[PDB]
Amino acid sequence: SFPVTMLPGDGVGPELMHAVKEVFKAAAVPVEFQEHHLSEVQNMASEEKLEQVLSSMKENKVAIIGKIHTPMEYKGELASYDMRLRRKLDLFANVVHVKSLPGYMTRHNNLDLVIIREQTEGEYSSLEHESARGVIECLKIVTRAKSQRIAKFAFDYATKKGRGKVTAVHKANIMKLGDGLFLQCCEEVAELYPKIKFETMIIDNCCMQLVQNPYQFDVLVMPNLYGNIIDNLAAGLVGGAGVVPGESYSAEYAVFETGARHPFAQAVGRNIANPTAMLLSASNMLRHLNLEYHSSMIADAVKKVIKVGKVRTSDMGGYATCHDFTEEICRRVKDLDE
Amino acid sequence: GVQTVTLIPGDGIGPEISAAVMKIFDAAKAPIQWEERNVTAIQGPGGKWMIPSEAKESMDKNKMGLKGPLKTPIAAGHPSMNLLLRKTFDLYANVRPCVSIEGYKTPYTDVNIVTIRENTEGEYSGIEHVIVDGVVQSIKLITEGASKRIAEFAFEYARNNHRSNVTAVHKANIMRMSDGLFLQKCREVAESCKDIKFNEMYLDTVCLNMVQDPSQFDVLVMPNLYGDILSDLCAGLIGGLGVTPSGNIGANGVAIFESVHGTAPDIAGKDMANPTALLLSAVMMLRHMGLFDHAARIEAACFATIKDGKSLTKDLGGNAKCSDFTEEICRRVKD
Ligand SMILES: NC(=O)C1=CN([C@@H]2O[C@H](COP(=O)(O)OP(=O)(O)OC[C@H]3O[C@@H](n4cnc5c(N)ncnc54)[C@H](O)[C@@H]3O)[C@@H](O)[C@H]2O)C=CC1
Repeated sequence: SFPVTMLPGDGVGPELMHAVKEVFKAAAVPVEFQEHHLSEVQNMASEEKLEQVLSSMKENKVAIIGKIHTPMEYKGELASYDMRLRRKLDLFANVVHVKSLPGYMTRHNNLDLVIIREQTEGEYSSLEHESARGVIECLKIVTRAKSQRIAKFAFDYATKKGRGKVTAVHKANIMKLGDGLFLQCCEEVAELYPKIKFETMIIDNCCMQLVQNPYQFDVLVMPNLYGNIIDNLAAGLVGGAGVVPGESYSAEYAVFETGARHPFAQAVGRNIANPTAMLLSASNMLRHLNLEYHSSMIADAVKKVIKVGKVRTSDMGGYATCHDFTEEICRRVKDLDE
Repeated sequence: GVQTVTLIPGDGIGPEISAAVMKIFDAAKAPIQWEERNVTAIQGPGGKWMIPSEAKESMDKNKMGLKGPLKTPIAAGHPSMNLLLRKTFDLYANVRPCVSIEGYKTPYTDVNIVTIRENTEGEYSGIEHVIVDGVVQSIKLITEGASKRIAEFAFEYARNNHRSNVTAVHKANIMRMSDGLFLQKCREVAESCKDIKFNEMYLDTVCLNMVQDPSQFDVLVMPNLYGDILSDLCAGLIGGLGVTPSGNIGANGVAIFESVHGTAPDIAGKDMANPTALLLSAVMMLRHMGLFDHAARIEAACFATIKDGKSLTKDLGGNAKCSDFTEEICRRVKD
């Protein structure tokens, strides 16, 4: 009934993707997938391949994607096929869910925290032109129209997911004009939903507080200055790029991915990779499709196969393969019907 | 002899702690005199904001400084007092040591980490301007030169302070030119000395690999393109902002020592600050000044105080006044 654009990408990514579709098979989830097999390391890539992606996004309007692997030995990142895709969907608003999982102990347990960052400019507008013999210059852009966007999204997400506080992590102190503007917008939109606490934090301090006690926060909205760092810093509290889901929204789309996507996010081999991130992001995708029943089941299954402690991948402290950890989940998915 | 050194009280909990750290030196009778030189934002003739001439001639007379944190307005006034201060002295290196306090336990143990971050380029110094309505452009520039200058400092620090590894934190994935250069300058000096072992991690990986396990990191070197979000992160492993020191080492032995902990408005004038920051800051001064045994006396005093537990201040887990703290540490030193 329900088509979902699926982009495996490269890395261990295509393996996780499999796991999501195999677990969907176990649960009988009325989602059917169009895979777009797009990548630059394997040279299945052109913008005619991107167009086919967006011809897919027009219809289904909802897609789960991996990470496409930019070849940094020739290109950069703002010309990656991944940035070039992100663009075509006018994706903004990265949503990262930092939520510890009961039964995976860390130094930051029982944590519930969602990181909204602007995904269209800031570091991703880096213009770099050489000016001298060896003087590099770096030009970055901030816009009221892309910020009034990120905070309305943020607040509209706070209200929509039950959450009561919203912090705006900002560098007004030195970036008096770029992040002054961002604060001004945030402060502007902040009166409009008066059922929601709002507060501002200098970013410098916040990364200290984010690891001295993350429990003080709830919704964090920030401009894309400094990059995707804070997504990755928080995502360590909860046990890593193996478990922290992520989603990227549009005016009209929703791309569901992983929260922490650094280079060498999962530099594992055959098997031996965790699929908790993809799976917890699949169910979140499922919730978006209003298949809440099937979202409950997948989600509540793999939040418990990892509480019971019998199977565990490399990164969570355990020995099992990925095939083994995904096959453990099928068993407990197939049980949950009756 | 009896050396002298500039002192900027600072704003907010500047006086509280600068008084406190003055008095531990007093109590310990260290051969230091304090030349107090309030440096406030002062307009410039051409509009280029200068320094209070009091502090500008005073520092050249001592080539040394301990400083409280200065106040920068949220969106309404001076670019920053600290940035101008670091730049008009060419303190091209902001060393942030970051070690545990044996007696004060966190969720992290045995963390000895040092951030060597460059201090005069990148987002520190640049135009940010209004290009059209609702659109702002910012023009942060990095150089070939100071890149090399901090990446030499990196291996020199790791050479004096007997360090295993030096790792270059960079974001050459998303900023090819800017930070691709810096690596090249790191790479060049790292070949000069296989003495020190070297690598390159991307910034997002490190912040993740960090909250997971700060046992993999020795010295870190960074362009000032991502400010110091790492250095404040690492200041979450130790204890608090109240306990981390910081150093604006420069060339020719000039240096201003301050702490990461900032203006602290919440507890301004409330007498619940932490003097441990500005203190261990000044314990870098002495150890930078060659006064090694006033150093280990005062330093090891402040530790043994913290370990005893009966006077540790409000942000450390005890209702204890910044004053009563500073005299348990004072009394502790004297015998
Ligand atoms: N070294 C410098 O020049 C710095 C200057 N600043 C400026 O000063 C103001 C400070 O802003 P914030 O970042 O919010 O303040 P801050 O970074 O000094 O943080 C103080 C807050 O953090 C805690 N804290 C920090 N240091 C503490 C200490 N020594 N003892 C007890 N608690 C401590 C308290 O909870 C307090 O509310 C800003 O305008 C900022 O630009 C901020 C950081 C460094």
